[PDB]
Amino acid sequence: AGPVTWVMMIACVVVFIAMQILGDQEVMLWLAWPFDPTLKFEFWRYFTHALMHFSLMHILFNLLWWWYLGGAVEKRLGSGKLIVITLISALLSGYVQQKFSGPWFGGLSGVVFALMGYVWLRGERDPQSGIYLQRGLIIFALIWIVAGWFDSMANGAHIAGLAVGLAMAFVDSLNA
Amino acid sequence: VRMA
Repeated sequence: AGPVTWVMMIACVVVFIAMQILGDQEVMLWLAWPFDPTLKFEFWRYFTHALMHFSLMHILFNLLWWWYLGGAVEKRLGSGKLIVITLISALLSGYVQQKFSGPWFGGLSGVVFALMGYVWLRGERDPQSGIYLQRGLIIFALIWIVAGWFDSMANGAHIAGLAVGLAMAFVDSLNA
Repeated sequence: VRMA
């Protein structure tokens, strides 16, 4: 449990608290993916969608997975690796979710699915990294995706994240 | 809205 793991758990709790004081919609207006081309130069929105959660159980569920897996990446591969997985995965899972269903979505599961993808593949192709995902959880992960197809989930985020995490994990398991 |  290091600096980037906790800095992101604080950001999500801080933003969650603001959504309870200001209301979901008020925060959404400022942190969500650009809904209007004129807003395209509001840099933060490509990332900030990931900090917003809509219930306590989803914030809990998400931050816990972020702790288990994100903490594992930071501990073993360092803070710069977790930053880069987070920024790339948040941007691209955002970009895909926007095309599938438009800009009104939020949550850290985009990033979480890239973490589950990276930790699983990296731990199979470069075991020496010191990270791994149990098969009991690669079943939970896959059941989680498919239970979103048959139904309130951001399906584009789920699958774009996962893909990003396999891609990066693959590249990093050549450079090893 | 959808849950990511």
